[PDB]
Amino acid sequence: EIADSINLATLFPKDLFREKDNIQLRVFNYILYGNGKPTRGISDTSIQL
Amino acid sequence: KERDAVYESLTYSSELYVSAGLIWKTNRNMQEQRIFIGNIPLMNSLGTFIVNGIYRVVINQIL
Repeated sequence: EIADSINLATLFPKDLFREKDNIQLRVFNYILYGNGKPTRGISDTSIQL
Repeated sequence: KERDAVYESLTYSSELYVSAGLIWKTNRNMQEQRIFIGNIPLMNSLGTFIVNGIYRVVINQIL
């Protein structure tokens, strides 16, 4: 299960007030491999999924 | 040298090198090498080129 809660309070101090901004950050979840596609493991290297 | 390109009927030219990356998503390996695109003829200070030993000049066109 991919957590829809990625810990990024590590980014900003979460101010008491936040003004409306044209900019807006986004968290995008990314499944690195296609559906049914093989994930090949090279020796001594871990596979990120 | 320029006198060599004339004696041997060669072309006075320079080698264009670029780095190229080739990603194979089958193995996710990105391989980068210095690729040799080809030769670019060089111009002498007198504005002349040496192609196959022949002195050549590119004239100006008005359009």
